[PDB]
This record gives sequence, structure tokens and C-alpha cells, in this order.
Amino acid sequence: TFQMFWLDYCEVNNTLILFGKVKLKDDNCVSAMVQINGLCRELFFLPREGKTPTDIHEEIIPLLMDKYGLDNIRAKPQKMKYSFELPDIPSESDYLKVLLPYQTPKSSRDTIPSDLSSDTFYHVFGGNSNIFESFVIQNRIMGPCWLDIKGADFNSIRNASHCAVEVSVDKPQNITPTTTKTMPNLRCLSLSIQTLMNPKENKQEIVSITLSAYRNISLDSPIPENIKPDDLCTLVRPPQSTSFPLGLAALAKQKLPGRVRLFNNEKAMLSCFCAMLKVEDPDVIIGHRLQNVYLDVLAHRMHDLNIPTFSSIGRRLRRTWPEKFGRGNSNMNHFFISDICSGRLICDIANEMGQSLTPKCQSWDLSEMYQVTCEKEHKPLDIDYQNPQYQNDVNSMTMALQENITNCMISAEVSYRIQLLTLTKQLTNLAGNAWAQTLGGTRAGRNEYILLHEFSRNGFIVPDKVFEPEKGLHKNYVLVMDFNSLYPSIIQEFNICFTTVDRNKEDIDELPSVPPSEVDQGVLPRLLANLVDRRREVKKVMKTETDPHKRVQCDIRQQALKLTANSMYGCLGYVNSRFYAKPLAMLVTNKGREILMNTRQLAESMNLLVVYGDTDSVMIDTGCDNYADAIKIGLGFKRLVNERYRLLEIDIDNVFKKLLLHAKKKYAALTVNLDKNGNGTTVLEVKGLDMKRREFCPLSRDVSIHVLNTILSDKDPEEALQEVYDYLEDIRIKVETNNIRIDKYKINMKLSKDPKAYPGGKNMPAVQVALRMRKAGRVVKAGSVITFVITKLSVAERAHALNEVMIKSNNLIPDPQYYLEKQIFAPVERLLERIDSFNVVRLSEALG
DNA sequence: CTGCCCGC
RNA sequence: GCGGGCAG
Repeated sequence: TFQMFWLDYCEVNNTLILFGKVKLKDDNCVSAMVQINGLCRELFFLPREGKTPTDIHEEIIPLLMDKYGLDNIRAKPQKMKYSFELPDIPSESDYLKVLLPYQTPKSSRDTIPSDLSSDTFYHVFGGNSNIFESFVIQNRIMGPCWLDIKGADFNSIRNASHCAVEVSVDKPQNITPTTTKTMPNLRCLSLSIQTLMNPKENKQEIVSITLSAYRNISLDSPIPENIKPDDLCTLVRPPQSTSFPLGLAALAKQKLPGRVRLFNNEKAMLSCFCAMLKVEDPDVIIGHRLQNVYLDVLAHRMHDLNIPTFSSIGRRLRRTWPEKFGRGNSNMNHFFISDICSGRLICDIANEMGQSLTPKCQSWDLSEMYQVTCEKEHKPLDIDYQNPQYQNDVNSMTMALQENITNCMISAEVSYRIQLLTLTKQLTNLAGNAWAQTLGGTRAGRNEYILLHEFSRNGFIVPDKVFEPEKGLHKNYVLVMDFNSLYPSIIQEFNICFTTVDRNKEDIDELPSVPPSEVDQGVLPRLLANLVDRRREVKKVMKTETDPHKRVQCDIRQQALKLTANSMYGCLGYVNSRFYAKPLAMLVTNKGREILMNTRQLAESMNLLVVYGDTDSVMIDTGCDNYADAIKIGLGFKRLVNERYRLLEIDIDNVFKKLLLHAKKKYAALTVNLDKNGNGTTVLEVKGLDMKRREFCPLSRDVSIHVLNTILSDKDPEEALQEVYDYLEDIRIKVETNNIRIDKYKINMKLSKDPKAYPGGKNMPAVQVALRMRKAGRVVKAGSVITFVITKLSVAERAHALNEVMIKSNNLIPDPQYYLEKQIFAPVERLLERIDSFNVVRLSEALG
């Protein structure tokens, strides 16, 4: 027998590889891979009126043996239920289950179409089945867990992976899941990458890399705060020259923690990186903005510099990159990188998943995340290796390397503090998908698997793959109430399911009816009910639980259950979902409208005013100027709603001391965050305003921020607006005299298309700046971000690349007219558009 | 993804 | 219709 706790997988040559950890005689855990052969697609042939599974068996099997070239094909009758959107297919029938291996001698890449109409059957399910999905469903594997693996061949596989152990199995049935709740220790490696931009080719090159190793991260117990690394090492190449100044190593050992290794070029550094990575052999790679920034760069540099050992970024061994790698397809390239990493979990704290756990963040900049989550201060150093100081200034280089090290250590500590690993693991076990997927931030991922496992276990055949805002300033405390669990409660209350709702599968636009009380509880609602109950048990345990450790763990558990339940709707509601059902989505939505309407009435019944509302949340003005009084109002509203809808549990999600609402998802506000000792603190929060777009410069953002701060202040409104005009006048003077850093005038704009391919590009400053670069010699293709400054004739014509403008000798000063008008005036005119005693004349005069 | 603003 | 973005 062979025991492995599996973490990740990858598909290759119609086989399935699992990467995981194995315990050794000395209880030591090492990496391992298991190649799984003998996997088959389960196809289900639906007999025609008056036919049997044997009628099919005789017909197609001989035909299948020929095409695919098999001696014998396992097939058997099996009674299955069908309750999805395909018309004319019956609720229940006898099907012919055919086990068609993925690996065939002939035409292994030719799939059987679903419309295979014969005189025996008329339909076939499981034709395009994915290999990982097949393994996981058939063996009932629910996310990362311990697996008992029998008949493991230790002499078949050689040099297939970067793992310590390589084995294979002849059949998937050799692998069975265990009940063990515990898991082995993980090997985490925090990465921090410092880059440099070459303006010639528009290529972000790597200057340094920090590697911090934490070889024993146990998710079965809380991770100690400010955990110390087992090893710290930094690799660095010279950003300008071919050699570092002498004595650099002596100063590094003196001032910098961990090992420091200096290289003569980027290629040698990255080769060393790959080798160190292979030896370290981490289970998890932690970082900040790895997924869509630094990981892409790293891969592309390894590609560019022809690094042969690049594949150690994952756990699968490859001699060559994918053929279509670097075809300029920023979309497909991402897939290739994720695939190459297979075997190592990417723990990005600043990705879609990570952001969700740090809602109190606004920018999600590393320093910001560290402050918010750990309540510790770090002043970010802006390192620009193009600066000449770095070539000969050993202390400058040392300061930059220290900055990189700090950032690496910060990324790891944050990832542990927000408990990203534990939560995503829980979510994976609940949905039964791949951990890798969860850590990524997909929507059709944990919502499709959770359903395939529930329905497959219950013998079902699965499918093949608002209130106008009250615009203005709100002086009284506004509470954001979260109705995330609106839909799940609706699906559970009315018993909405694919199995319970009689609907017209010909006309999906036809509204169906809720099932009668007589109908038994459906599959979907039963699953929902189970999740809700489990969540209840956890909270009950929390009231009693005394251990801070066990307590926190319980909090994570319930969060996972909540997120899983609140993601069930997307399954049937979002159009490109595997389980999409328009009649069911509509049915749920209308009940959601009734519930919300009554909700509005309830708020008004409490003399409250709904400032804004939608299916996700409803913001209510409490009419109070006190945190306490506002909270009492909010709790009364929560209770009131639950009495009307006992399965609908809303809660207070966000407290706004003040709220300037501008549009549906466009507002600024002062959120109140309570501390440990009850202490309350105010913080600015912005969504959707001009101050959040790329097209507005840091100066414009700075003006917007200060203006808001003063307006949402408690000081009298005329003094506030007067302070605003007095601020703008001063800014105006500073702009005209050009006494503001040029960096603050920079404007970014992404070109999804090629610079040349733009109809009205002759008016677009970004496009013009891009084209001038090609003529100048600089490289610029689709997917490029253009940074420019408008100079002092046409606006687009006066636009120039920031870096060009940065050279003080070019005599390119920013155009005051433009920045005061389009970057300072307009945005403020919108921010204060609906504020009492606001006068556009005062503003324009304080400007021009 | 999915809807939702802005701009020719 | 094409771009450009926001937000969950």
C-alpha cells in the first residue's frame, strides 16, 4: 500500500498525474507523483422507446472496438435519472454504461458526439468528459486529502517529475480516499521579485529574487504570528553593468539577513533560481501579485533567456516549452504558466481570492495589506533600478535588496495571518474540485463540482460541458446590510431544484411555478440545508469554545460554509454555467424581488430610508449620528427581516459614519473599524470614482482623496467647502508654476488591441504615444500599458511617454490647462455635484 | 464571467 | 457596433 496526501494534478498524454506528499518510515514527508492509467470516460447510452441496454451493447460495442482498436470494452446496464435542460430525455431510464478508456491505440483524440442517433439509443452522456473530472467523480475524491494507493509501480516511471518519488498505477480503482482529517506539513516558499523596465523592448527584466523558506507549515494547527523562516536567500544581478562593485558581498553579509548570492547576468541568476527551487521542492509558492504580474514575468524571462531547467517552477519535468508559448496571446500564455506550475500551489495574497479575505483593504498594495492585517507599519521604498545610483552605490543597492527581503517576509506573514491556505482548502473539500482552482479565483469552478458530486452520488446523469440610489451626501450613519444569502434561502424555502421544478425545456423563457408542498425535498435544496445546519453546529460550538486556536479555526470553517452556500445560485443563474437553467434563475429572481420589496417596506416601516439596494446588499440610513444608536437600529432591522423570512439571515456588513453616494457602485464613505478594545476608528473607502481609474493621475487621486476627507469631515459644511476651495487655489498655483513632481502627472492606459489597429486612435493620446515609440525604436505590442504625460497643437499630439518626459533636459513640462481642467476640475465637479452650497463658479474661478 | 457606466 | 473601464 502507498499513502499520499494529494495537493494538485495535471493532464498529459491522456493520463492523469497527481502531485502530493508521502510519509516515509521516519515519518518524513517528501514530494511524489502518481501517474494514473486505465482511466475511462463513463458514457451513458439512452435507449429508444422499446429498447434495452443489451440492444445498444450489441450494436455500438463492436463498432467501438474497431474505431478505437480495443480487444474488449467493459460495459453494463445501469439505471440512471436525468432532470436537466435537455428536452425529450426522460426522468429515469435504463442506460448502457460504456467504460471507454482515454488511452486508445487508435483515434484517442476523437470524441463521440452527444447526438449519436441509432435505432437502439438516441443520446449519449459523458462523451467529452475531462480526465481529472472523471477520476475525481468516479472515485468520490473531495479535494485535497489522504489517498490509499495500492499496486504502485516504483520501477515504471523514471525522470518524469521534480519529485522525490515517482510511481504509476495500472488502474484508477487502485486509489481510494481515506477519512483522515489531518494533513501533512507543507513546504512553503515566499517569493519576492524586483524587476527593471527596458524601454527598448518594453520588457520587464528581473534584477533580484528573494526566497524565504518555511518548511513546516501545519494547517492542522494555527500558524504562530511573525513565524521565523528556516532559510532566507537573495539572488541578484547587476541592473546596469556586467559586474557589481567590490565589497558588496562583504557589506551584504554585514547588513542583510540570510544568504546573498551575486551573479554576472540575469541568465545565471535564473538558472541558479531553478536549481534552488528544485532542491527546496516547496508544496506552496507564496507571493504578492504572482498570478498576473510577477509569475508571468518570471516565466517569460526563463523563456527569453532559454533557461533549460525552467520546469522546476512546477513539479512536472519538461524539456521544451509549449509550442504556442509566446505567441503574443496574453490570454493563452496564462494557461501555459499555470499548467507548468502544476504540482506546486500558488498562494497569491493579492489575487481575486486573496482580496476577498481582506475587504478592509482598498489598494491591496503589499504595505497596505501588511498594515491592515497585522497592524504593523512599513514604508514602501520605490526602487527604480534604471536610476544610475544603483550601478556604483553599494549602499543604494543594499537598501533596495533589503526592501525586497522585507517584502518577501511580509507576503508570507500576511498569507498566514489571513489564513488563505486553510480557507481555500476547506472550500475545495466542500466543492470537491482542485485546490489549485480555488487558490486561483474562478466562478464556474467550485460551483460546478459541488453539483457534479452531489448529483453523481445520487445516481443522476450530469450535463456535458434594485433600488435607484439616493445621490448625495449622507450625514447620518449608513449601514450596509448583506443579502448574499438571499438566493440560497429562497432555493431552500421554496424547494427549488432541477428535480422539483416542472419547467418547459423547449421554451427556457417560460416562467415555471414553484413546486407544491407535496413534492419531496429536492437535491439542490437538501444540499443547501446540510450546509446551513453544519454552519449552525459550528457557531454553537463557538459560543462555548474557549481555546483561541480552536475558536479561530471554527470561524474559518463557518466562513467556508457560508461562501459555498452563497455561490450555489451562480450554478443555475449565470448563463455560461454547466448547470444553467433560465426558468430556475427567473423563478428565484422574482421571489427575490418580492422579498426585497417587502424589505423596502420594512425599512420604511422603521422610518429608515433605503439609500441604495440590490440583490447582494441594501444600504440603509439609520438617521443616527452615533455608532451605538446606529448599531441598535441595524440589529432591529436584521431581526425584523428574519421574522418575515425565517430562513433569510441578513447581517451588518459595513458601517459608514458618512456616505457620499454618486451612483450604483460609485461612492466615497467613512467606514468604522472597531479594534480589539472596542475602540472605534474611521477610514476612507472609495468605489467606482474617477479617483480609481487608470486614466486619472496620482495628482488627481491626491486631490480627490483630500477633498473627500474634508467633505466627509464632521466640521461645519461651509467651512468644509471653503477649505476645499482654499485647497484647490493652492494646488492651482503649484501646477501653473510646475512645482509638483512629474511622476504625479502620469496617466496609464491599456491597449487591448495593436496600437495600429484603432479607428479613432488619432485622437487617443495613449495610441499616439505608442506609435511614436515604434518609430523611435521602442517595442510596443497589444496588451501593453502606456504611461504618458500631456505636455505644453493638439492634446493627443502633446502627449509623450512618461520616461521621455522624466528627462529634465527635454524641456517637456506638463500642460497646466489640461491637468487643472480635465484632471482636477471635472473630477471635483462630479464629486461635489450634489452637495449643498456647492458652486461650480467658485471652483472654476479657483482654477480658471 | 456578467452587467454597467464612460467615450467616438 | 467598436473601444475604454469600473464593480461583485
